Parts: sequence; C-alpha cells; structure tokens
Amino acid sequence: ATLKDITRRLKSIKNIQKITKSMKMVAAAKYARAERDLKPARVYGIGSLALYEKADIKVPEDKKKHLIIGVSSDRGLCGAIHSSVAKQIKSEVANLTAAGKEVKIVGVGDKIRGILHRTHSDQFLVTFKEVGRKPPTFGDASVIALELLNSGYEFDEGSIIFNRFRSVISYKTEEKPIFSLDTVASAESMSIYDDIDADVLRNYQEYSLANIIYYSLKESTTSEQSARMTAMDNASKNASEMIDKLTLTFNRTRQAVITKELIEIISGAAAL
Amino acid sequence: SFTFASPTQVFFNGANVRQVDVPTQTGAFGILASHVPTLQVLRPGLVVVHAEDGTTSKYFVSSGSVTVNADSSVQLLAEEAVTLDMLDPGVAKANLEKAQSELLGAADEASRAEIQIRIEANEALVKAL
Amino acid sequence: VAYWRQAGLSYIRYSQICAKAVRDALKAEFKANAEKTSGSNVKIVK
Amino acid sequence: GVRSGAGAVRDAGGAFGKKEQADEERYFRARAREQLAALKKHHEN
Repeated sequence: ATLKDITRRLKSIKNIQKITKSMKMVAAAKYARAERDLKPARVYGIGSLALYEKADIKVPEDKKKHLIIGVSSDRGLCGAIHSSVAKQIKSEVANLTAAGKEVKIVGVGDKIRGILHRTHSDQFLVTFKEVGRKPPTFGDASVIALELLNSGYEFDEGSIIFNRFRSVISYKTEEKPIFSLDTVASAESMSIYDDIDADVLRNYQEYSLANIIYYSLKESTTSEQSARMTAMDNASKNASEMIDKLTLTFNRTRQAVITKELIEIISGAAAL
Repeated sequence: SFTFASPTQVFFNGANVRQVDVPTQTGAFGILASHVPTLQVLRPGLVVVHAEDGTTSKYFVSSGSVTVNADSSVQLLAEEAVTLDMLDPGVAKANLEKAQSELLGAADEASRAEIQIRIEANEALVKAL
Repeated sequence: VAYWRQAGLSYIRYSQICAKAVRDALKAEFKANAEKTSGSNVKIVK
Repeated sequence: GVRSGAGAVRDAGGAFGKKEQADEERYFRARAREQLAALKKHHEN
C-alpha cells in the first residue's frame, strides 16, 4: 500500500504490542498472587474431599435431576480455558441427558453463560458474574452455594467442573462429583461414622458443597491467570513479528517515495 | 494426623497433636487419637488444640466441619479461625450487649434465630476472651 | 434441627453469620485480613 | 527512528479500530438504556 497506510498500521500494531505486554505483566503478577493463595486453598479442598475419598460414596442408580456447576470467569483472552470447560460441560450434559435425567447447569462465569446460552439456555439455573475481576474468596463461594440451595432445584446427584492448575503452562479441566443430597450422603460407610443423624449430615454436606465451590474457584482463577499470561505473551510475540515485517515494508516504501519524488524533480528540470 | 486450616490460612497439616477439642453444633467433643470416626458440624466457639507435646493452642473458630475418619487423619475446616489475641474483649462485650438488645428487633422467626446465632457467637467469644 | 435450622435459615447462612461475628470481633489491626476473606464480589444474573 | 503515538489503533481503521468502536458503542448503548430507565423512574416521581 501507500506510505500513510503502512505508517498507520505499524503504529496501531505497536500500540497493540505495548498493551499486550503490559497485560502480560499484569497477568503474571495476578498469577503469582493466585499461586501464593492456592496452597491453603489446596489443603482446604483436599481436606473437604477427604471424607468422600475415604468412603465409597457412589450414586446407587439413575436419578431424575442432576446439577452441573461450571466454574469459570467473566474475562476473556484466557485462551482455551473457557473453551475447554464449555466442551466438558456440554459433553457431560449430553451424556447425562442420554439417560433421560433432567439436567440443570449453574455457571459462575458470564463467559460460560454466553457460550452455553445459544443452545443450553433453558438448562441455566442461576448465573453469576463478576468472577475473576478480583481474587475469589470464601464469601462469594458461600453466597453461590446459598443461592444454589435457595434455587429450589433439589438435585439428587450433582457435580462440579473446573480447570485445575497443574503448572504455569498446563491445566486440567477436572470433574468432581457432589453428593449434596442427604440420602446419597448416607451409605454403608456412614454406619461406622458416629452421630451421623440426618440434620447434622445435611449441614455437613452443605458446608462441603461450599468448600468444593471455593476450591474450584481458586483452582480456576489460578489456571485463568496462568493462561492469560501465556496468551498475552503469545500475542505480544506475534505483534512484534508483525512490527518488524511492517518496519521492513515501511523502509522500502519510504525509500521508494524519496526516489520517485527525486526522479520527478529531475525529469521536470531536464525537460525544461 | 491433624488437618486444621481455614480457607485462607493453614494451622496444622498432618500434625500428631493426638488431642483436639471442638465446639460442635450439638455440644463438645474430644479427639484422643483413637476417637470413633464421625462427622461433626462446628459451632461458634474455640478449638483448643492440644499437641502431643505439653504445649497447647487456642483458636476461636466460626462454623465448619470436624471430619475424623477411622484413621487418625482429622480434617478440621473452620471458616474464620483466628487466635484469641487478635480479637478485642471490649468489642466482644459491646457486640454481645448490642446483639442482646437487637434480639427482639427481628420480628421474623428466621431473622430472630439469626440474631440468636449472633448472640451465641458473641457469648462463646466472651467466654473464650 | 435448632432455632435457626428448620425455620428458614440455611446452614450456609449460619456459617456466614458466625463468620461475620468473628470478623467483627477482630481488632482494626487485623480487619484488613477479615475484609480480604469477606467475599462480596459475586453478583446474581437472573 | 520511526515511533508511534496515543490512539493510533483507530487511526489505522483496521480490524482492531472497528472492533473497539463496536465494543464501545455496544457498551454505551446499554449504559444509555439503563440511564434512560433510571431517569424515567425519577421523572415518574
């Protein structure tokens, strides 16, 4: 193209590169904070799931209802985090609906709502937003669990899907079952456990639901920050490559313009 | 094997304290490194952790879960567990008396029960402090 | 079953109330940590 | 040395400039709708 178009495109790409690098640094800082905060959250989640790890608490047979908790954030530019969790929740919804079980889904991330609203709009139970803008904490998870119970959808079987943080570059979209129903909590192992009663076990199960929601939120935010940093770094690298290519093109165009104008001047002078 | 940690801070991970008392919802219980496996819901109170060594620890906790399995692994999960020093006894008494004053304000049975939770937590706080 | 349970109060609300009482019990020196733990970021979409 | 300046993304008029303009317009249409609703509710008083 002309010199002006090349200059405009080069300056725009330079600005985009600067913004992407700044966002990469911001995401690196947020990833460091999330990594620091993950360890107590990791211990808390492992402790919460320890009871169901040491007891063969398995759903006996088919159940009419089923709640899917898709933990995600509202921000974009996270790469394939939201894509992976959406694929996992879609696959789980299809698999559980093939058995004729009523499927309802709760998405704490507005991105999940946007992705699944084209098809799974009716299956939305309660949608939450403003996730990932600030580091998640147990208060938000408690509110989510409170309104999940208050939603009136008494799901006999439940599950939660989240992106577990494995490393700075690797994450796993993990699915964890949730036995929120009081009856499914009681099993052969609860015979050994003392003071089980009915109400105490119900409150314990609700608190365990809150705990797993919090743990999934922490893992998801750590994975999201890591993926945000990686994606911003890749975008910055691509922008720099485009910048150097356009710089070479701009130098060629500038030299061509100078030569052309000088040739015009020389021809005009000689033809006089 | 004691697993005590808040959602934000960690107190004990696999510690062989062998003696923990928890303010359970139904009452009080004592872990003795052989206690019958059970699930216990925490109540507003303080968890006095007694290590295997003579030293002990006192942390006031919020509601939560006391998960002691068949083995010695106990996963104590408290929402807001802090040491007694961080709290204020004067603010404790002030909150207790204000909550007692406002107990009758909540006409709803659920709301008055919530304020009763508040006064119970403040009373446990006063006893701990 | 208690005064709160089986009367319209969920156990999560019980935990919220006792946790808020504990956080208010903390002095202003440690109030920053209590505010950090307190999560009001999540809103509702319906 | 060739350098750049502030607000050069929209000046190029490429994909990113149109994307930014569309995003701003879509956001502020919702904000204008909310403000109009609030103003109507206030004017009813």
